[PDB]
Amino acid sequence: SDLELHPPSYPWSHRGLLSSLDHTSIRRGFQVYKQVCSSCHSMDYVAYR
Amino acid sequence: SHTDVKVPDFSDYRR
Amino acid sequence: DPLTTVREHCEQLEKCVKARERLELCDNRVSSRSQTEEDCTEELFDFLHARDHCVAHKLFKNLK
Amino acid sequence: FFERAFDQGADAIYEHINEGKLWKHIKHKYE
Amino acid sequence: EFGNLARIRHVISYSLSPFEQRAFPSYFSKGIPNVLRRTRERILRVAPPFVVVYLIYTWGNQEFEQSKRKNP
Amino acid sequence: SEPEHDHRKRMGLKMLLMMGLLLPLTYAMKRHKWSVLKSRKLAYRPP
Amino acid sequence: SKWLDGFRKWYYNAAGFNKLGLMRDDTLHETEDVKEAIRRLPEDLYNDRMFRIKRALDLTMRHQILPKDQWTKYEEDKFYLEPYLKEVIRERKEREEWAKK
Amino acid sequence: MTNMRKTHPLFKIINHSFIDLPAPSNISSWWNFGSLLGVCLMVQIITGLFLAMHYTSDTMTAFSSVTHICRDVNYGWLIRYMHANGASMFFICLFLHVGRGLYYGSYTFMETWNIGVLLLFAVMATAFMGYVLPWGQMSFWGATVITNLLSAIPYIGTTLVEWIWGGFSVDKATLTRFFAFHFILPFIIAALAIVHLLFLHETGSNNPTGLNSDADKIPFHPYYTIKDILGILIMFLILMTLVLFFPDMLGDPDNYMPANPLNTPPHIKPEWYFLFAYAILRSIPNKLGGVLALILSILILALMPFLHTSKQRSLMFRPITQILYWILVANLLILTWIGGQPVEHPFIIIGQLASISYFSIILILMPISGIIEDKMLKLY
Ligand SMILES: CCCCCCCCCCCCCCCCCC(=O)OC[C@H](COP(=O)(O)OCCN)OC(=O)CCCCCCCCCCCCCCCCC
Ligand code: HEM
Ligand code: HEM
Repeated sequence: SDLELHPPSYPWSHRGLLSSLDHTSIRRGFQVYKQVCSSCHSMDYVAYR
Repeated sequence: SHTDVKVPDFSDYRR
Repeated sequence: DPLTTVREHCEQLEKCVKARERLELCDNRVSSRSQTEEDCTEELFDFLHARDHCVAHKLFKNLK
Repeated sequence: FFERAFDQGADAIYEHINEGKLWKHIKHKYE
Repeated sequence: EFGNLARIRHVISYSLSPFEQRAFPSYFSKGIPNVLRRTRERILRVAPPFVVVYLIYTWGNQEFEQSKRKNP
Repeated sequence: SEPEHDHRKRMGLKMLLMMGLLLPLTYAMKRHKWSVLKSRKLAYRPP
Repeated sequence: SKWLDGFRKWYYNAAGFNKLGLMRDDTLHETEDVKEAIRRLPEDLYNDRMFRIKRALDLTMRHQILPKDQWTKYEEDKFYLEPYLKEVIRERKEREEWAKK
Repeated sequence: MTNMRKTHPLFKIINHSFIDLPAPSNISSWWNFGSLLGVCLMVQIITGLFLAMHYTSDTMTAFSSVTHICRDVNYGWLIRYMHANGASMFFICLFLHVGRGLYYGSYTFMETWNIGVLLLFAVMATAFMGYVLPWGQMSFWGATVITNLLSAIPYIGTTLVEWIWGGFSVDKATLTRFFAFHFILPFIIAALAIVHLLFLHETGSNNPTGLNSDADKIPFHPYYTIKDILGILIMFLILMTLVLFFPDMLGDPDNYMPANPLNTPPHIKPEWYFLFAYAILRSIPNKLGGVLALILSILILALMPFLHTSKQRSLMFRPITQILYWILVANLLILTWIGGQPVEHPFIIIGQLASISYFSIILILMPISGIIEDKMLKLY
């Protein structure tokens, strides 16, 4: 129905005001997307450069 | 009389 | 899998236990086949909200 | 004699806050 | 148009240079009572509409979260 | 979705240091300019 | 009555122009009738009025008020602009009545 | 020997308008928002120049152009987010400017207030059409709903629907007319702003006390010059704090999808500064009634100078009207919150009560409050 669940706030490594992203986590998530999620979803605005 | 006047004490503002 | 470790190591918090027994008592009283459109929905969101609040409290310590 | 020290200090506190997270910190095992 | 703005008679103004006076002369110890005086003189006319509409907002969100609750 | 994120926060840190250096100077200049008006005293002696 | 007078004095104190030393007739919005009400004032009332406005602007500039001994109490807030303004209003009304017919 | 500053044919304009212009001494910080509004407009046009001179906005691939701006153009994300959050900060400063004029009795300037109302109409139009331009999902739905609102009036609704739209959904040239006068109309805003300055220079400024300030006036330089520089630096701090830390706080995620007419949006709203206005369209159950309700709200804002029944200009000595004013300000805050929330129970009746309270406060309650205030002051 109209009832929904609000997700909580996980303590991310980039949640802080000056906190930067962990780039090795981005690389690992990229090979997750390439090896799993690329069969159905797209990244139409993202290039390899 | 113009001699009846004097400047106020600016001690709380002066260095 | 570390989030499962978080799940059974903070499942014993009193509010999510209470919502859990609300869920099992609802599962008892919906199986009577009252031919209605009534489900065990809102207390299921309440239990998942409590357990996910606990997870987001202390998930990311054991992760890489 | 301040602008290069300004940018250097801002960058230095940026990788001090974010040590081990940026790409320059991990140009050893990924090259 | 300085010179033909108004007509003021018998007034004396005294002023100092900015270089023979302090920029922050007793800043906190004379600024905190004046800020508290202004807040005490204006909060009784500013705050209560904001308190009432905060109550209205909380009541509206409480009804929205109390909208169905698996009605018996 | 946000590839500019690290450089965005780097410019934010640069902004915070720039403003922390600049705004005390502008506030001190404003107080120094207005200290003539804030020290002004008025007297009225009718004849 | 007495309670209406008490709430009137309380409203006068809570209006806040007595904290700046202003009188009641100083706070009138300078329309055309008020402008030729000021123009018909004698010199001493006009000079006191200009000093009161300048002192009010000086106190408002520093966000300060007068001490409580120097505040304008209720008994000395006389109505000096009231006859001039009322006769200006009366002559404007009769000029409008003449121009209507 | 002659003075260069008072005899030059170009510099007497700039010092008579900027340097030796007499201003009231007791001006607070609120008037500084007006100056902020001016420079906010300027940086908008600057970002707008950077949104056209490098970029190729399309009638079909506008969203693809926008993400290529954000990703494949150097500092394109920065100028795009300064444009969006500068529109938000422009409406913040405009609301505070209008509230300053509404509170301190500054509406007694007739033509200045009237061309201000014209400027407000112009900035409403530019902000809405700029929101239409990037062609998001809910941007498309908002444009479709509000063009269905404005298509009802004969020969000026329908003819301009076929003039601004080649087709109702999509054809070979759709958004170029929106882009065309979203491009040109801020320069009309700047022209009306210099007319605003010219009329104010004719009539002089106003003090917060509402009295004749001619007893104590000071040169604009160097007091209000450094006050405006301090205000501009504080405003730029907050502006790129919103740009450069929290870019999607005043924004919304629902327009970060490509436009699809087959897919309905779950929750539809305009931007936040439109939201209370949208609530008025949810108040009266008539489309033409809602359009005339928007026009009537800004028209009673223009009509407020005719409702001044008090002989005191400013509201520093008017406590009843001050209480009514803050009730009104909180009522607009409630109206923004209501316009955010969707159309259900009891947000319909909060919308009805908020709209009738807004109209009752502006129309009838404030002049009766001024009459009561004047009666209690032994005035009449
Ligand atoms: C008493 C002291 C308390 C604090 C203790 C410590 C002492 C601090 C120093 C105090 C010094 C004395 C007071 C100085 C302030 C000035 C006087 C003042 O404000 O008085 C209170 C005021 C009285 O009213 P006043 O305007 O003075 O005139 C009376 C004429 N009948 O009355 C008010 O201002 C009350 C106004 C209430 C308004 C409530 C509005 C509620 C409804 C808003 C709805 C808005 C949204 C609507 C939505 C509709 C849809 C749901
Ligand atoms: C004449 C100068 C201007 C030009 C050339 C211009 C041009 C543009 C362009 C091309 C866009 C689409 C790019 C984007 O969405 O980021 C845009 C968006 C926008 N513009 Fe303007 N604009 C100008 C002035 C203004 C002004 C003065 C306002 C404020 C009233 C404004 C408000 C907006 C808004 C709200 C958006 C939507 C931003 C978003 O996607 O969230 N623009 N403008
Ligand atoms: C379009 C954006 C606007 C800009 C850029 C703008 C700009 C300015 C500027 C620079 C001033 C002089 C600074 C000051 O003393 O306040 C000013 C004053 C003024 N503006 Fe605006 N304005 C805008 C919108 C409006 C609107 C919509 C109104 C009407 C509600 C308005 C009414 C006034 C009034 C009454 C004053 C005189 C202040 C006083 O002496 O009391 N302005 N404006």
